[PDB]
Amino acid sequence: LTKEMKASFIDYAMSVIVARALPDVRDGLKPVHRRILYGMNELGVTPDKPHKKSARITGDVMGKYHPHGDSSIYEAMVRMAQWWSYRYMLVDGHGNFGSMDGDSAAAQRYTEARMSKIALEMLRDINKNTVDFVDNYDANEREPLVLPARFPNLLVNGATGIAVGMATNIPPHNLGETIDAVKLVMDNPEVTTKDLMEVLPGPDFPTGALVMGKSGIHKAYETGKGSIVLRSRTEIETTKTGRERIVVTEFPYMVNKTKVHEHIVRLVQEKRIEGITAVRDESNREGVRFVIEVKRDASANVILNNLFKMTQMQTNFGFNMLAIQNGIPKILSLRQILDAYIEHQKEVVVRRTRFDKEKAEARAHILEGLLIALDHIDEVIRIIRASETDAEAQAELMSKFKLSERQSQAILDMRLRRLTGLERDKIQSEYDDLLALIADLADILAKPERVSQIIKDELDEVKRKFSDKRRTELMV
Amino acid sequence: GNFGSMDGDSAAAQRYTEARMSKIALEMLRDINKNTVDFVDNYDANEREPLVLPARFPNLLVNGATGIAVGMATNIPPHNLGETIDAVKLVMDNPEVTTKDLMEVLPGPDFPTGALVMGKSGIHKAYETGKGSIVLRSRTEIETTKTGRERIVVTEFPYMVNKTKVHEHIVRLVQEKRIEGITAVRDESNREGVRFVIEVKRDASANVILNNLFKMTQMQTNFGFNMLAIQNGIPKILSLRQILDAYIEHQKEVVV
Amino acid sequence: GNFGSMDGDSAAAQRYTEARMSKIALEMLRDINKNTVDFVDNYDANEREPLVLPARFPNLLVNGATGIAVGMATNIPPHNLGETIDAVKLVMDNPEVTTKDLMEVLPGPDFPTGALVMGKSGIHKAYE
DNA sequence: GAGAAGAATCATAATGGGGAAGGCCATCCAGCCTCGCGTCGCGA
DNA sequence: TCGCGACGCGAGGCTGGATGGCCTTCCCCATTATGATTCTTCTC
Repeated sequence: LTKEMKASFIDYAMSVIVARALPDVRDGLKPVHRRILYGMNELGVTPDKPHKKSARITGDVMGKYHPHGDSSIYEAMVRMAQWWSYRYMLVDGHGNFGSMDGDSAAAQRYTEARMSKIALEMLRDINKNTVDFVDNYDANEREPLVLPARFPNLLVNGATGIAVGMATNIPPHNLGETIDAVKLVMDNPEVTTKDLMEVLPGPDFPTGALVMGKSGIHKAYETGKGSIVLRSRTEIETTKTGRERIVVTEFPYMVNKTKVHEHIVRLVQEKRIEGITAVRDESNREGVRFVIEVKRDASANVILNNLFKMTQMQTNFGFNMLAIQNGIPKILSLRQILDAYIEHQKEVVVRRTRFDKEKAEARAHILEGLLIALDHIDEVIRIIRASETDAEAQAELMSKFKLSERQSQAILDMRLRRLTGLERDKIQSEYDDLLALIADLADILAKPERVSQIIKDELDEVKRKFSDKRRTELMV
Repeated sequence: GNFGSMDGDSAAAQRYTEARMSKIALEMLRDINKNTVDFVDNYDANEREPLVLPARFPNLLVNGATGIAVGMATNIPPHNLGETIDAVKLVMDNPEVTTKDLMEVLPGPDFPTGALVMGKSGIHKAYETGKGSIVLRSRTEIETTKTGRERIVVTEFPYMVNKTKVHEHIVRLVQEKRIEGITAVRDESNREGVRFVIEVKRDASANVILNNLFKMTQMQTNFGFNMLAIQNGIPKILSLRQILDAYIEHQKEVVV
Repeated sequence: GNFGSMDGDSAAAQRYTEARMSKIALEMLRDINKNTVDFVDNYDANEREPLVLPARFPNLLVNGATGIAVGMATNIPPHNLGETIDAVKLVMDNPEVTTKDLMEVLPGPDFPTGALVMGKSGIHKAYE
């Protein structure tokens, strides 16, 4: 009764939290977005072909699952097109998406998008039985609960959760810095937090800010709790008539210019400094030109500290930094993200190795049958002439030599083009090649460090392909 | 008009009662000139009514009977007609044949839906003495999808079965929590051909579930016989020979 | 379309779902320009949804409610509207009236079929 | 004268049959995915 | 040279939604019988 009500409470709370709160540690990818990328990979249409303008994709998404609104699925599409909010990059698109401005793109299917470049190598190896699957409620198609990865996007894109019990802030980071962190933890299981300070000088943004504190960053990467400073960029230049002109490019994150400017107008117009009727905040299609000019007989820095007291040019940005794994939430630190991603990639690589051994040893068994057929042929021909049935021919071949049923029938699959001797040598050559590759994979399976070397290989692949610098200029 | 197909809705539109007959009464009876049957008189005892229905045909042997709750119970289970004609004509040209050699001519007792029959000991008992229940199963198959999921697909059922009452009993078995694996209980497009599908998740041993169907559910049929005859008022009981014997001597008197 | 009148046949023709509304929402709510109610945002937290339904009208007091099996049970039995308007306006112009003198204004709890009501002790208990 | 009761005549209502309007069901059309087959590639 | 296997492309088939045709139910109209009221009839 009340225990069953508690069971309903527990199970339904798990349903809501695993539905729309923080995703798994293993991916950092929410299942809405997971199914977006899975169905867009299963569109099959390459990003090389010009990216499409349709709600047919989202119609197949809603055929895959019924939410409490596919407008929310389109919101997920658009929020993954928010490069100014969520970093590089998940949408190859063309249509209206705006900026961090207060933009409303009601043109839903009229936007264009398809697969993105990072998604291509990000979600390979589906054909290698790497990830498990579950059936939908529609009992017709399957879906994976997690994904294979080529980086911890956990660190690449942060989290802005909701307070089902409590929300979660997770800051973004840099590509190559994360690669160096992976290499560091790979080479040493004995790293420190100063090591993390080295390979990660600090969390960054697609826009940029200033984070002056140090021990808040320290408690952030250790305890998982703490708040930081997000500060706008400040440039003090000289007006030709003597005004301390303020140029602003960076901002605190999730801070529109519009309502901040309106409250600045209000604070001017509530019996305060009114001679600052100089707000040249435009031309922001080349960058950000947020320029004011402080009036005469007034210093810029006092108005700067007053707008920092307005909590919009300098903001205490907190961090909750929680996660979901094994059905439980967790307070975060590193060597957890790190070791989790490491052992996940270990799973992926080793299971890929097992599947490749499956294909290779199956084809090796085939070429065994091929070479044993191509040893002695004409006696088999003449005994086939003493038969009239492929079942009789199968029994004859079982009397002749040791084969499989598949092997016997594949040897039956031989026209007269198969009756040469050069192709015997070719099958023998690829047979020895395949045996060498099988022995290579077996020796790799008897090698722990070789897995890490393959991880280094894929890291160097994506590092030659792409890199990124710290656009977020942070002084401490 | 309006009847209801086979699912518990006997449509009784007495206003819409518009019909004809079939062409088999032309084989049944033609006694216009035929001095056959006595008559009984009704309205101040004037107008005829025949005693019996003579024929040239043991069709209504093969039809089946429903006379149960009056005193004791009896019925007539049905066969089909062709091998009936065969075995009858063999008795005609050969008046000294045996039973089981005509069981070589006679298949099992038939049903219009098309029933799976197993066992012949009850056949041995009931062709002789007309008593006993036999086991009957529905044409039921396991079918694989494009995904590898399995499906229990039935085609028909044995005699006196509702789709819908058994469907409610399936929904019971769901909420009774005494059977597992079952996911979809669906039924569509049934008027081009009867198609009811149960669909079950993987890792469930679906053939064991079919065994559980034909153990506990009403899909299994224990169909019993009772052919306790009446020959000129007094109650009797007949073998399959004696029925056709009385038929023979009736045809004798008919044609004479 | 197809509904079933009052005898246990809830006709659910989802294909035939063709309708309009009534003219009473024009009395219910007109908050276009009317700064009344906070909003909550849904699809990646964007689009509005109002918290409550303001009105000028206690009509839905007089409608009746069905909220039972969630925690504990409750309902709202219905009245009619005219003497409701009467007793309300009497409380409006007279903020210090008594209960039973408005029971003089208020008849029994009403029903759409038309019910024979006997007794008033339960009326005395349930209006309180 | 006067008063009451009975038979006959007129009007009203109900039953059945036929006509018309709208609703539900099946069929077809197009789009997308899967299978098979052909061209290419590898080895002696 | 020669043979087999694998990937990509085209064609076919199936599903859902919309549209049209025909069937059934209710209402109305006329005919016939019953009830009531009026005129005539009876007795001191």
